[PDB]
Amino acid sequence: AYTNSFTRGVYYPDKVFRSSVLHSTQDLFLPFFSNVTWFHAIHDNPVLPFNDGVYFASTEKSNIIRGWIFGTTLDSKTQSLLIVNNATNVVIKVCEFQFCNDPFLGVNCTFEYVSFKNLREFVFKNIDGYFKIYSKHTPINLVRDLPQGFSALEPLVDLPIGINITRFQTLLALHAAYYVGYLQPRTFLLKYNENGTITDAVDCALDPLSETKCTLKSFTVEKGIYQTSNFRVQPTESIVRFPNITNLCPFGEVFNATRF
Amino acid sequence: ASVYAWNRKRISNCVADYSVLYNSASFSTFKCYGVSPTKLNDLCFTNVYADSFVIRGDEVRQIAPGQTGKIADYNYKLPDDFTGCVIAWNSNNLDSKVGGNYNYLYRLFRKSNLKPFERDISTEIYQAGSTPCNGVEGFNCYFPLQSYGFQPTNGVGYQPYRVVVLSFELLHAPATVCGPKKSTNLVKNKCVNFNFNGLTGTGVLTESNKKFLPFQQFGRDIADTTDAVRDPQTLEILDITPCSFGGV
Amino acid sequence: QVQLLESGGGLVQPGRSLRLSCAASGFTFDDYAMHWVRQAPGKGLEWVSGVSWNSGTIGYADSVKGRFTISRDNAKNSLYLHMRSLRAEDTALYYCAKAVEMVRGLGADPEYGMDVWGQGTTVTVSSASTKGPSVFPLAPSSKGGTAALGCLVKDYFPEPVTVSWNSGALTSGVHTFPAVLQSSGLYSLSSVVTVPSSSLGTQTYICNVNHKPSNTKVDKKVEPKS
Amino acid sequence: DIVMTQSPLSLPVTPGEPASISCRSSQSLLHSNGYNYLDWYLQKPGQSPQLLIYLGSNRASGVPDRFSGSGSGTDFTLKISRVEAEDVGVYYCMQALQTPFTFGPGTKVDIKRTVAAPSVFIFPPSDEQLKSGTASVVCLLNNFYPREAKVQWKVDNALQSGNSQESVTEQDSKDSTYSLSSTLTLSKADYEKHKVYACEVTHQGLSSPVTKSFNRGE
Ligand SMILES: *[C@@H]1O[C@H](CO)[C@@H](O)[C@H](O)[C@H]1NC(C)=O
Ligand SMILES: *[C@@H]1O[C@H](CO)[C@@H](O)[C@H](O)[C@H]1NC(C)=O
Repeated sequence: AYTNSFTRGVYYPDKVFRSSVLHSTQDLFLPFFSNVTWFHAIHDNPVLPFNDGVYFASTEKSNIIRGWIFGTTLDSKTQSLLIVNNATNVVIKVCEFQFCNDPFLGVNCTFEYVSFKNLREFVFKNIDGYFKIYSKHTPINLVRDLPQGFSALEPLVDLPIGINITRFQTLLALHAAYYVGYLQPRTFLLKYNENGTITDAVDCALDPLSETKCTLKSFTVEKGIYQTSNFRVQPTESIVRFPNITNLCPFGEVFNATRF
Repeated sequence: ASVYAWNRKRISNCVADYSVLYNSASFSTFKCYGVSPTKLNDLCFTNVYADSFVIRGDEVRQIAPGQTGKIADYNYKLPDDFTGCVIAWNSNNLDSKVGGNYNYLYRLFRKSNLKPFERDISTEIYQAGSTPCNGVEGFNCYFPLQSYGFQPTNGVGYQPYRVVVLSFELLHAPATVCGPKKSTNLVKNKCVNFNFNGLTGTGVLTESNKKFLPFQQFGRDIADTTDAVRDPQTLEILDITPCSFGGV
Repeated sequence: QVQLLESGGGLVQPGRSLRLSCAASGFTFDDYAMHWVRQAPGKGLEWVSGVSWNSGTIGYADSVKGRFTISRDNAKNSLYLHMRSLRAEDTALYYCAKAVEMVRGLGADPEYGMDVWGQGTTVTVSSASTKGPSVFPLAPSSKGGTAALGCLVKDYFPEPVTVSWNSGALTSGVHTFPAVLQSSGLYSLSSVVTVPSSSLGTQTYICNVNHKPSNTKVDKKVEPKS
Repeated sequence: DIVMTQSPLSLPVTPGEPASISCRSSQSLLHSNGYNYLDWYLQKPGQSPQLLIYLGSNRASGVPDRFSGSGSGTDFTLKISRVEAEDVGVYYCMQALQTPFTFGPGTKVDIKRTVAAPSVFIFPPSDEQLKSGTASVVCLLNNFYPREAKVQWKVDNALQSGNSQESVTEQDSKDSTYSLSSTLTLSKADYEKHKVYACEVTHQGLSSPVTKSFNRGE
């Protein structure tokens, strides 16, 4: 239920153009070479907590992976998100309708929109009430696991919903294997090419080489010694130590007196 | 709808023109109290709420921020700190049957004042004392609704007037309904003062050949200096250069 | 799924009020105009009231002007219909109905075209206490071959009473005439059965009238006397 | 206040001729904008009510296109050229102009069959009913088509009307016939001081009235 996540999860942080430059930006990202949770659904798609952001991956042939439910309690007492794609029809929904313990579909309301070969990678996050979904589709020829490679995720949709999320769930439909990962704040150096497309990236929190790559702001270092950062030891506990009290004040005379 | 059933509606996810309201001179009154009415379409709000009804001629002045009265005490409670607008126009042409338009009912007596922005339709024949007024009216039992007598012979104080009230809010969540704006014609090859989608600058802007990903707007440089811009109305790529300076 | 939940069942006497509630599921309340249509037995559908998509009351009926009242609840997707000072002449079955036309269908407001009807309730506008049913014989005609005999059910309140022949053993040929509110404020219906010579006298005739609301069961035996 | 009527009340139809019922109004239903505001409604017996036609000429969803309410002013006709077997039903026409909104009479189009004359019988109450103090003399008409059948009671040549209850059963599609009961339910006062009972029956199959009579003491 654990597998490698070599270089997935880089997305255009903003809609700004650049040309053939190495730009370093700090934001929420999926760290390189992490462990992502790998789920099957034969012989079950449990509910997992949300986070600062979530990364979803799917390698499918049969379109069966279709829906997402987002929310905090998933009991129709709070506002909840629903995204579904049934048949050439994509529905965005936010209304507080009932979600049971095992919801799926077999074949008040403040917003509404209506319209292995498939490797789809999605990144979901929300900041400043803005729900931002990034997506990327890819043709692949592999069944075993998530393969090596590199491709940025160009944004699809932003939605001014302003709805807190603490957990979510995928939605399969009867008449497979999907990957999930979590994000942390990191700092990546991204290489923009002639078209303004991100063709490569590194993350200087992994090893000395990448940290020096951020330090030089380059993308290829020559033979030598480079001063990189600092190193301070930290205090463990606290010490407060004063002379032991000797003089005392006779409140017992004022209070415990035989007569006032 | 009637006065007792004043409908309450909200508006979201649009752009509110307000242009028809400001040039509205055929309708008698368009009076915005909270903010200056003319300079409102140029600002934004999170939500706007419309309450519509047809009321008496005398009641026209009664529904105002902080202004109380009969309908303002029993049928529509408007809070003191209410920032909104009122639209009112005489509708005696339609809201008056030849024998009298009695589709409009109003309540005037309730034992407790209604909360602001709340609709209550408790039609119980009022129980003043301890006796049960279960369809028995008269003394200590008041018939709760009076029909509007709308006839041409009725005075200006008792004439039908269509009135709507608008409340504007901008809340912690990001707003949706902002006002429409105007785009001036484009200019090329001159040091002008340009503003694209909040981004501002001064320079000479010329046609370009840079290629943009279909989701990108800006274009910038090594030292955080905007270099290219995508035109928001029709889509092109324009380079910008600061107009010439030097030493004499 | 579009479900119409109609609430407010019970018994009401003339001279008092009444209140019915409409609840809708499977569609948005505000988009369509809601109407009330009633239909007494032995008579067609007839409009009684209505209210537009903008929750604007359309008026009151010619027969009951001044006492009926109608209202909507756009907040909770509900509807109220209140009957002020009812009379026994207003007794009928109330019906709640919804419009079809989509909002802004262009050159007047779309408010017409009722399509979907559930069912109402057991509204009986009467001021009477419970009375058990009396079963009466009706001997065959003194005409010699194939005859016809029956049972008359009378003086029963409230509806309905279940009237059966021979506990279902011999059921073909039963003609059950409707129950009508007589001028005396009382109900009566009749049922007839055609019998050949094989079952003229020798057969044992029980007609069963069961009134569940009063728990009154009469297994009445028929003896054709001269 | 605004009367709309349908005609005829009931006509029997078979596959081979259209089903056409006319509606007569009091208002001009062709509005002066190129649009009509008359709607048509269907009732299938034993199922929830339905529509027929939007605005006279607009075609409703879920219904066959053979429905056509056509005409002008106050004169309209609902014509269905092609009728399938389950189109037995009740019909209305409803105005969409002003209040009060008028529903036309609900016309019952049922299954046509052959006309069969009814059998007429008379039933005096027996002792089990006689001891109750009420006398219910029933005149029964069996297996008559069409729905129309007239029964009148005469007592000592003094014609009595309104003291007898006339009731008709449903169309029993097993033989598609009707039964009619004229139950003259009377107190002891009428039964004892009056003598003669004559039930007079007129039916479309009977070209002459049939008087079945007796005197008290049967
Ligand atoms: C921009 O796109 C073109 C595709 O035709 C490709 O040559 C390259 O990615 C970019 N152009 C250059 C000169 O690199
Ligand atoms: C925006 O509206 C103007 C006015 O018609 C139109 O000319 C222009 O094509 C529109 N721009 C886009 C991208 O649709």
